[PDB]
Amino acid sequence: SMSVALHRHSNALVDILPPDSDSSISVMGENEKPDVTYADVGGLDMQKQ
Amino acid sequence: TRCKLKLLRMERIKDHLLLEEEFVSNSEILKPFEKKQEEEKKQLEEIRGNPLSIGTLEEIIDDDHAIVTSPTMPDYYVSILSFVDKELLEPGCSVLLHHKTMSIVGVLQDDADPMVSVMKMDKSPTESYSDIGGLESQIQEIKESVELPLTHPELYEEMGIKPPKGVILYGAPGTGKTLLAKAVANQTSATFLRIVGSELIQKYLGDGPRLCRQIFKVAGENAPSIVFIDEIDAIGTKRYDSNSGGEREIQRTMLELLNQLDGFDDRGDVKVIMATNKIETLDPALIRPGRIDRKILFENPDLSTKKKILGIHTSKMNLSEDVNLETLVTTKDDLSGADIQAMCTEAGLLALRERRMQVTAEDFKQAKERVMKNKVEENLEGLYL
Amino acid sequence: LQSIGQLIGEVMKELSEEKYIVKASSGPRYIVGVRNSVDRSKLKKGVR
Amino acid sequence: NDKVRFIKDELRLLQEPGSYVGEVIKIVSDKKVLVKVQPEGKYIVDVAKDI
Amino acid sequence: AAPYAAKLKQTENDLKDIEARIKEKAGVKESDTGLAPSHLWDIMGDRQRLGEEH
Ligand SMILES: Nc1ncnc2c1ncn2[C@@H]1O[C@H](COP(=O)(O)OP(=O)(O)OP(=O)(O)O)[C@@H](O)[C@H]1O
Ligand SMILES: [Mg+2]
Repeated sequence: SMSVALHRHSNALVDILPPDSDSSISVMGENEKPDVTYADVGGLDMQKQ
Repeated sequence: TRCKLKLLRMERIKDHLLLEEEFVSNSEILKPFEKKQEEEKKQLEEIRGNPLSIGTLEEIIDDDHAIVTSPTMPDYYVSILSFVDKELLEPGCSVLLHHKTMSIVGVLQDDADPMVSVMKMDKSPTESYSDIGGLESQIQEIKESVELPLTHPELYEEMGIKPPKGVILYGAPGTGKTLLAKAVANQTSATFLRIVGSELIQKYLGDGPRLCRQIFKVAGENAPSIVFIDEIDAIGTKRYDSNSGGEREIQRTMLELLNQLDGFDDRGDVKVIMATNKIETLDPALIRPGRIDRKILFENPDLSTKKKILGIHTSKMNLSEDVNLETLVTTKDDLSGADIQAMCTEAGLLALRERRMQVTAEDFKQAKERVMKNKVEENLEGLYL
Repeated sequence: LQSIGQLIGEVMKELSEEKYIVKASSGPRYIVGVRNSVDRSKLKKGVR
Repeated sequence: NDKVRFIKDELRLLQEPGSYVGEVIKIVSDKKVLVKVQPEGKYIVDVAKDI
Repeated sequence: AAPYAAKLKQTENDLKDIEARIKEKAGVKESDTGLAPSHLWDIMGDRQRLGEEH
């Protein structure tokens, strides 16, 4: 069980779609992080290891 | 060996003959007629298109029309015409409409619906005339109210009193209130309605009050009847949801139930049975006495009553020579009738555990201690001691 | 009269820069194309 | 040749109208059956030629 | 186990026969809706159904 495409007039399956769209978003902001200076590599590395 | 053969002598020949008889007759029905009835049928099929959209008849206007409300969103002024009569219909009955231009083309339903199907049952009752012992007295109170008007109405007329309508079974779980109603129903040979009160309610709105009507409507067509609306607690005072999606549904559905029970007339010919956990899961007034007679409070088997339940079970299992009947009772303290059946299932599993084909002494003793341990309190004798 | 009425949606979620899934206000979800009369540099998720 | 006829065949049936699915509630003696379509009303509708 | 064993299968076949008997029975019911005073209603019935009036 997954998402699928039906055509509008035929109302029959002609194509398939990922199940990754038609749900909620994978990343609410941008996929790459905003901070590229970092304050996680600079700031508490020890804890981060 | 000899008598189970006698059951086979009666059932095999009569039953096997009955299947075969139906099967030839389906051909044989056809052959007597070859015109008239055939002709009329032929033109019914020309008239009635394929498919037919279902309708529900709201009301008949006397002039060769009517108004239906259909699962098609707008209502229709339909006409009554072609192989149907004005008096072959009654309001609130389900009708068949013509796809192209809606018209009542006849009825082949007459209150045929899925909620009707769940409600009517062709099943065999589990108990017949109190197969399992205990609660001797409580059944001689259901019977006075429910079975007794159906069997002899005359006796109430000499008495000059109106005859009772309905019973309410309530109180304890595991006491087989839902099974006594099944017993009483088999004894009379009445029409039984296993509908459950909880099967009218769904998230989706506005469906429910139809369902409440249909129960009283069908029950009266096949009267005499016994109606059991089992588990009318859920539709009680309580609410569906505290947000949304059900603020209305319970409120309409319950109210609508009380109304068509009273509105019949005060009958002693269609009985109702309300099975409920308590009156604390329902509204504080129902509908509310003089009208709903009688109320039956189930409480736990006493030493006499629980003996009776037990003797039934123990005899259907291997041995009883090992540990006296009395010694089982003595060891047990007072509990519902489920706890008595539970000790016997566990006993049987213990004979399997050993890999015996006898329920030995050891099996009885363990099975008794197990149930008591669930289901426990000790501060009755701790306050005291 | 010749303009002809239109339907509104909102972009439910990007699927490609070619194809986009819209959630119709009329009802069902659809996958619709884009024309050259709309900018796909300004179609983005959750734009009406 | 078989490969072209089959693709045309896939295409053909998409141009033909859709199909549905219900469950029979009861049987009628007019040579019909009563079907209840799952999101939709009841219908009494003629039966297939093979049953 | 011959006294109960053999007689168990015999019990079972009868029940299954009874289930089958009920599906033979319900596929044919009582004919039809045709009634002689509403066969005369059919004369008017063809005209209105095909017409644009209901
Ligand atoms: N008088 C009686 N009639 C029927 N069974 C009885 C009787 N007295 C006791 N029993 C015993 O009680 C057992 C439990 O019955 P059951 O569990 O169906 O209860 P209930 O009160 O109808 O419950 P629920 O609240 O779960 O709907 C029966 O299997 C039987 O062993
Ligand atoms: Mg019960």
